[PDB]
Amino acid sequence: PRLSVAPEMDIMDYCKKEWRGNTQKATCMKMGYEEVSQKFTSIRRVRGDNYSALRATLFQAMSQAVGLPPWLQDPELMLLPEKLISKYNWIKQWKLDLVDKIKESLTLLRKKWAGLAEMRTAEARQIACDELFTNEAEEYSLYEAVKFLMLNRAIELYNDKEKGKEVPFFSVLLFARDTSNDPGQLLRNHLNQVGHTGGLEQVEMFLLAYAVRHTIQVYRLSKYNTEEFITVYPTDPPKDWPVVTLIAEDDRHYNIPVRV
Amino acid sequence: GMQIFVKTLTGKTITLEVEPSDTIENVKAKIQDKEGIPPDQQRLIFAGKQLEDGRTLSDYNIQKESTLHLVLRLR
Repeated sequence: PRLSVAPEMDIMDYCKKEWRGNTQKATCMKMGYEEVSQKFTSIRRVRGDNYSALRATLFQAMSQAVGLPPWLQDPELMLLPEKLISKYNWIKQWKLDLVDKIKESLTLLRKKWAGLAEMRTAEARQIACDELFTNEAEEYSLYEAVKFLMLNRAIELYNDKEKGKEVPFFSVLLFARDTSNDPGQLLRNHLNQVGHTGGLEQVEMFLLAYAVRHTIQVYRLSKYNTEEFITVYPTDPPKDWPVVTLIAEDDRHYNIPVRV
Repeated sequence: GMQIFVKTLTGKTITLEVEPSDTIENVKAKIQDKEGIPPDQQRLIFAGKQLEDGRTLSDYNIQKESTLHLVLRLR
């Protein structure tokens, strides 16, 4: 069982294994698990590495796929590696011919997303999803695709905002960061580190959401007694983006609740 | 001795009592007391720029009713 996403188990069993004793923290967390289980009875534990944000998002997005999203169906997406790299030679600083491997990764993302969206049975989609998330080359090639998608989306927004056009506010704040002022700094100092030395900042969860066009609805358990107990990324997305629901004990770790 | 707003990504808004001679270090010190956020995880944004620790607030012409933006690092 090479699974990077654990077989689902009852969510009250999980929390009760995880959180014992009556400290304020524990009780806060108990109340958060109670909140989730009102709508979701089971949880899938997501490998706690630096890819957690991406693993939890891609596994949910893909296991609930009933059709292929148009941004992925667009054949022009395959030609995007060449187009960006020819333009912005600086992209060769990518941390894993670079056209070719990035191209294989999108190709893989589409074939697998398309394989899944064609399945009738649940059992079938889940067997096939389980068998893609086994810590093997294919799994981490998918993150390479999602991350590349993220750079692209960040490049487009940077360009829109220099020409004065309408940009979601988060992208302002994404490039106001000392070490992410331009797409180059973003790749060298942030995107490259992702899955190797860190996960996604909250600002980059916006970015992840824009890249895969999925609204990310997160129970942030350590914010239970505040208005951010559920945080949605991005705050106000288009009405048509599918929704992935995640739980998180902190902003570096994310798991999947299961049912509703 | 005036006040400023400090907004965050999701839409929660923090109010702070402040003084112009407050270094940035001091503003970050007040955010943690109010909101429990370590100062080494904070980035404060005003008018599109990142504010630098040992500068004051009267260095960025930050006025009463000024709205800054918090952009957080991962721990």
